[PDB]
Amino acid sequence: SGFRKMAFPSGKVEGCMVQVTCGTTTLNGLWLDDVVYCPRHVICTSEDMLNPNYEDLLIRKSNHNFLVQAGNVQLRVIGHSMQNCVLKLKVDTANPKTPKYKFVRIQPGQTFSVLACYNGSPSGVYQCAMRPNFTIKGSFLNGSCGSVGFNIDYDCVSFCYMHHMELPTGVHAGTDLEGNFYGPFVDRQTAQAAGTDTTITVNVLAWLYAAVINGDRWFLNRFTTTLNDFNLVAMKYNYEPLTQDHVDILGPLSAQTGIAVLDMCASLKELLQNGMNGRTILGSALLEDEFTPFDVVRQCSGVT
Amino acid sequence: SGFRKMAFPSGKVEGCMVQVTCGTTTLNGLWLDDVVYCPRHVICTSEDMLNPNYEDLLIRKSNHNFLVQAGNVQLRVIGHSMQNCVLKLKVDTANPKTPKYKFVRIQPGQTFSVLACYNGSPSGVYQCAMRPNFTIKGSFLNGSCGSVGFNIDYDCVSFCYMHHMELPTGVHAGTDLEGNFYGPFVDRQTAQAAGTDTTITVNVLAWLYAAVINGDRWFLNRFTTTLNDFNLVAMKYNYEPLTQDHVDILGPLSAQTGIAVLDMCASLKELLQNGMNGRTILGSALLEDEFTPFDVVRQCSGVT
Ligand SMILES: CC1CCN(C(=O)Cn2nnc3ccccc32)CC1
Ligand SMILES: CC1CCN(C(=O)Cn2nnc3ccccc32)CC1
Repeated sequence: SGFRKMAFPSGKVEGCMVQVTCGTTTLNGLWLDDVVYCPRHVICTSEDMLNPNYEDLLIRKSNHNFLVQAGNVQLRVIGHSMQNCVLKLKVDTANPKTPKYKFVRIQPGQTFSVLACYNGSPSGVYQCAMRPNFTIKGSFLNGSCGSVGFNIDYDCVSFCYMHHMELPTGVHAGTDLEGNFYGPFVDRQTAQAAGTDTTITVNVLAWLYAAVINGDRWFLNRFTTTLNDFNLVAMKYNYEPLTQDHVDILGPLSAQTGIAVLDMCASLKELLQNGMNGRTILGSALLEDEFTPFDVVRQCSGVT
Repeated sequence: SGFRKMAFPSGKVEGCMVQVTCGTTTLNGLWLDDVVYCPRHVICTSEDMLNPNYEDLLIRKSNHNFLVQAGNVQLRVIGHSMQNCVLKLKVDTANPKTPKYKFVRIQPGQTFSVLACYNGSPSGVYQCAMRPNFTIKGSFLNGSCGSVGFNIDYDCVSFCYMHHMELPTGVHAGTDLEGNFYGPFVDRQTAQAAGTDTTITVNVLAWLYAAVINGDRWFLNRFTTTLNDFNLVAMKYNYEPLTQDHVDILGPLSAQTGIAVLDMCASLKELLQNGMNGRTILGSALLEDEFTPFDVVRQCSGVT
C-alpha cells in the first residue's frame, strides 16, 4: 500500500549522459550507439538565441568544434548533422552502456521520467506529464538542456523528450528524439505563450482508482453519470473531454475495484462541484493528473 | 525554474540490488563489497512472522539455505550473521558495481530516495522523508522488503533505510543498514500503532523559500513573528517546534531571497490560520514538508 509519484530507475539513462560543448555553450547530450543527440541551440551564443538561423550558424562549425566528454574522457567526433531541432554527433566509439532503446513521440496526457543533468552529470530524477498544451512542468536550470524524458518497459528504454527551453512563464518545452518540438514552440528566445493547461481527466480517474485501491474511499458517492453529462462538467472545469477510449483504458482499474468507470466519473463530478472540503486524497489536497491508468496498474502490481 | 519532488539518480543503487530467497520467502538484498544485507525476516514462513524467535529460526539455516541471485547469476554464500534486524550474507565475490558508500542513521525530518525493488529488480524511484513518528509514507507491495533508502553526495551513496514492514495503517517501517529500526517498531506481524504524524516545520519553510525562488509569492505577508509566538501556533497545528538550529539551517535561503526566517514563519502562521483559500503553492494545495533546506538549495543550484 501507499502511492507515490514514482519515476523509472534512471541507471540505464545515466549511462548515456554526456557533456556537449560548442564554443562557449555547454549542455547535455544523449550517447546511444555511436551517436550523441543534443539540442541544436548548443551552436548558439546568448545573442544568437534571440533570432537564430541554425543552418547559417551550423556552417561555421566543424566536427572538432563539438567537444563531447563522457565522464572524464573525450569522444572523437567524426560527423555531425542537424535533424529538425537536434544535432546528431557521430562519434568513433559506440557507447558500451547503450541500453535497448526506442525513440517515441508521446501524446499529451502521457507521463515519463526526466533525468535532470548538468555538464553531462545527473542531478536527479522525477516523474512528469506532457501537458495538453504540450508544455511540461519540470525543474530545469540553465545548463539542463539535453536532459531527457523516458519510459522503461522491462529492458527497453523509450526516450520521448529532450529538454530545450523554458518559456517566460516558467514552464518547459522540448522535442522528441527526432528533434521535433512538442506543440508549437520554436527554439528561439522569443516570448511564446502556452495555451490552456487543462486537466488530464483519464489520469485523475486512474488516480481516484489508485486511491480506492490504497484505502482512501471518502469521495465515493451514491451517484452515476453519462459520458455526455460528465463532459459538460469537465468543460466547465477545464478538464479534457473523456471518451470511450479513456473508459476502455480504465477497464482493468474498474474491474479490480468493482467501481464502474461512470460511477467514478460521478465521484469526480461531485469533487469538481463541491471541492475537497479541506480533506485529502492520497496525501494531496488537489486532484492529481500525472498518473496514467498504466502507471496506476504498474505501481499497484510491482512491474520491474 | 520549476520545483519537483526529485529523487537522486538510482543507477549506483541499482547495481547493488540482488534477490534473496530463504525457504519459501523471497525479498531484496543489498550487495556491497562481499556482503549482502537483507531483512532478517527472510528466514520466516508466513506463520513464523506472527511471533518469531529469530535466533531460534536462524539455527535451522545454513549458508546454502540463502539463495542469492544477482541478475541471472547465483552468488556463493560463504557466511551468515544476524546484526540486529538485518542479515549479513558473506558471499565469495565482491560486487564489481559497489559504489563509494556509507551507512548513516538519519534523523526524523530528513529526506531520502527509495529504489522500490521486487525479486532483486528495480521498479521505481521516489523521494520521501523519515516522519517525526519514525514511519515513512512509501509505496511498497509484498516482496518490496530489502528495498533501500539513500542519499548521494557527489560519488558517495549514504544508505539510510532498508524496508522491513507495513503497519496495519498502511505506513511503512524499517531499519538503518545496521539493522536497527527507526522508531519503536519490531519485525513482528503484530498491530503496532504509529504516533502523531506531525508536520516538519523547517521543511515547510524551506519549501516556502523554494516557492519564492520560483515565482510563487502570493502568501508573503506584511507580518513578522518570534520563535515562541510561532511555536504556539505550530503546537496548535501539530507542527514540529522550530528551534534556532532550524533558523540557522534556513540562513542561505533567507539570504538568497532577502526574506528573514521569522518573516517566513509569519507567512506560514497566516497560512496555517487562514488556509490556502483554494490557491496553490508550487502546484500543491497543502503545505509540503518533504523537502529539507539542503534539498531546496541542491535543486535550486543544480548539484550533480
Ligand atoms: C533557443 C534558446 C531559448 C532559451 N533557452 C532556454 O530556455 C534554456 N533553458 N532551458 N531550461 C532552462 C531553465 C532556466 C534557464 C534557461 C533554461 C536557451 C535556448
Ligand atoms: C515480520 C513481518 C511483518 C509483516 N511484513 C510486512 O509488512 C512486509 N511488507 N513490507 N511492505 C509491505 C507492503 C505490503 C504487504 C506486505 C509488506 C513481513 C515481515
